[PDB]
Amino acid sequence: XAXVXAXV
Amino acid sequence: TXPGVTXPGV
DNA sequence: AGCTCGT
DNA sequence: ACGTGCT
Ligand SMILES: *C(=O)c1cnc2ccccc2n1
Ligand SMILES: *C(=O)c1cnc2ccccc2n1
Ligand SMILES: [Cl-]
Ligand SMILES: [Zn+2]
Ligand SMILES: [Zn+2]
Ligand SMILES: [Zn+2]
Repeated sequence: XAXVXAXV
Repeated sequence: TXPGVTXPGV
């Protein structure tokens, strides 16, 4: 849920 | 999920 | 109750 | 170095 590297 | 049963995700 | 990735 | 979004 976070998008800090993936943003899922 | 869904909604319902968002996504995932969002 | 109901889930998911890496830049 | 980080949790998200309604039925
Ligand atoms: C989004 O909040 C979120 C939280 N945990 C995870 C674990 C593994 C892959 C993706 C994820 N996304
Ligand atoms: C994005 O690819 C990414 C990768 N590793 C992490 C570890 C801890 C917090 C955030 C992260 N983001
Ligand atoms: Cl991981
Ligand atoms: Zn509830
Ligand atoms: Zn990882
Ligand atoms: Zn976590």
